[PDB]
Amino acid sequence: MKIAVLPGDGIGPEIVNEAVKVLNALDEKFELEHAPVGGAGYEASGHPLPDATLALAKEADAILFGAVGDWKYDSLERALRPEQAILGLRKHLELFANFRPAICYPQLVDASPLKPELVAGLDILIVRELNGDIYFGQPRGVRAAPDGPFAGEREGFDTMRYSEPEVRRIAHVAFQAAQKRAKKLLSVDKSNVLETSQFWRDVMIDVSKEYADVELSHMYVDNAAMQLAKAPKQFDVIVTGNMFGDILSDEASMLTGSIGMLPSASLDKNNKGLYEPSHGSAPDIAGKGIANPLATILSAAMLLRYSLNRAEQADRIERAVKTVLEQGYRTGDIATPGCRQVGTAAMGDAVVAAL
Amino acid sequence: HHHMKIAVLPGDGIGPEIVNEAVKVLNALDEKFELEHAPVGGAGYEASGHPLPDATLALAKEADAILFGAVGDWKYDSLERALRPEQAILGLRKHLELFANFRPAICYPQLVDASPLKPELVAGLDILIVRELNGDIYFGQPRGVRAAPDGPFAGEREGFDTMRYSEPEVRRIAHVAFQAAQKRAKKLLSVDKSNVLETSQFWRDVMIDVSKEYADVELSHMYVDNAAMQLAKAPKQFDVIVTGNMFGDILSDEASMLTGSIGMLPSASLDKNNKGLYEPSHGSAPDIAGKGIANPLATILSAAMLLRYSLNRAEQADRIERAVKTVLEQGYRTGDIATPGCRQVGTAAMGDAVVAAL
Ligand SMILES: [Mg+2]
Ligand SMILES: [Mg+2]
Repeated sequence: MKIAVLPGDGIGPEIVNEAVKVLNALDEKFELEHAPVGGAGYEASGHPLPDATLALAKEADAILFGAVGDWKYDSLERALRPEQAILGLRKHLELFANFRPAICYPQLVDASPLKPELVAGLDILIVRELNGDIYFGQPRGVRAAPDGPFAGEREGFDTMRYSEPEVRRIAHVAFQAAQKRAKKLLSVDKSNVLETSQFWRDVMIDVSKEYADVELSHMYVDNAAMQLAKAPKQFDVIVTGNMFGDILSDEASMLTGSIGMLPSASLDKNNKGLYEPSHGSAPDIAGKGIANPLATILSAAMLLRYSLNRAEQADRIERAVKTVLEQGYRTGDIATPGCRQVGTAAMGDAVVAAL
Repeated sequence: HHHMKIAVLPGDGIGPEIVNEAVKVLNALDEKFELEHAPVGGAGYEASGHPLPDATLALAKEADAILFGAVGDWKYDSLERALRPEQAILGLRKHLELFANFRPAICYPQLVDASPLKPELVAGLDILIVRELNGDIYFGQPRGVRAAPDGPFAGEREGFDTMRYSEPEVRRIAHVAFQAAQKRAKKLLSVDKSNVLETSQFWRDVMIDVSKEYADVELSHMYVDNAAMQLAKAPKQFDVIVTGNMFGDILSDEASMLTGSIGMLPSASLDKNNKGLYEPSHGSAPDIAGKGIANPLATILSAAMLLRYSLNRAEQADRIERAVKTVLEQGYRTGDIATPGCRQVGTAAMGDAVVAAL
């Protein structure tokens, strides 16, 4: 079982080093191999996704990814910027199914901007389509406007599009997730205005015929933004497109109060996945030894459960995280009154000790 | 001896009920205004066979600003689509070139428990979202369903829409938002997805070009995902936010929910000269139409926006806004915002309380 470890930039190495520490403390023998990605990829060989790094990711059974991006690299030309690595891995490896848990941990309820009764016990799952939508749709660019009242003027444009098989495959994923949970699926679109969205909804309804045991509901993205804020525990699984899922997953993450706890998984048709913290880069603390590693460690638990058929090992990691939280360990971002405040490495050590 | 002229378009159902109270508050002020009424919506249909009678449009064009109630009712829902009351909203925006949708997010401390947020995050909120209303993916061509013309799924059934914004479209919404920021705390946040969308990078570049005419306003940028997070975390961090049609729809709705009383919220649609149509954000309520219980506060607050943003009359706007704050302090509530121990009143008695607090 081969894992490609792609730590990235800034806090990425710091946090991934702790996930690797946790993986190495398990009974099982993994083949871990590291490769540069993001700014580190540019520094090593002039591209955020070096050919050799992509090749390693393709060969592996799963990918454990840190975070990319730093101030140092913001000046590079757009195509060589660190963030292009994430997009390239998703595209080249056909990782179309993104899973974003939003969980509020009992020790950390007060961190939420919501009144505590709205978030205590929150555990919902957003499924985000990751390979299509307006984020990739052609054509796109800047042009002279070809028509309308502003014909001839400079105009920026992108094309939103979704084909039948693209909606079908992410629908099935989302229904399968709902079957294993509370058997409730909400599909989010903007079908009262967008043709792409009505098409999405039609396909979702067609797929729903195959899952008579799952209650399908639909909601417009504007109303979903409202309803996540009002009462996020009304939902269980939510499925939506690339763009709307980017916005809603991030909203849901913030409503938990602690984005440093939340992992992300991006999977292909065979459940090979890239597993990463959901939170992204943190240039203000990068390299200072204080970033929360728990999202990244929990992403390694997801990796074991969903790609490497090691659910018992995933269970052990998740139990160890619960235990360290109950023992009072907190990194700076989740510090609570009277806690044992620790940096990244000492947090990792606490998790290992609780395995 | 020159008076400003306000076109008053009450509409249907609750529309006349709430607008009567905004007119009452305007008339209680010291300065005289020329308030001229005209029918719109179903009332326009009853008078002239169209939801936007020619004479109503002419009055709106002639006037310095427009105060609009709400249109729509069950009795008009059987009309053919083009004559339905709600068409008037679209007609006015199109004909008057009202492209900037002003959507305040305000939270009164007396009503803070209706917010899902911890009260310290939201009590006394007063931020402004300026949403481009006329363009974006919501209207862009081409769009529809087709066989995919290219790509890895070529030949498959595919739905599609086109996001597009031209230079004049972004430039005009930038000017309006920058000018709003000057009438507030001189901070403007532009929201886009410029890391991914070509439309958004273009938007950002035009916003920056415009910003060079407003050196006194601090411009910053934020991605729409991040803004969705930050509105939930700490909405008080903002002053004015400007964004496109679609992102503004989502973010303004999110913000409206975070205030907890979507029913108190005023709205406006402005042109390039800051002439605006001012209306409560809520629209029709056929269930309570004519029953004298609708909350007029959003409409009264819309009349305050009218004075501030269209008529260069910020001190009068402040006086109205202070009066609303006062009646809430005094314990007045309409049925929609009733709190334990309150003085519960209908529309007219709420209007009377605001007049008394001026
Ligand atoms: Mg995001
Ligand atoms: Mg909306």
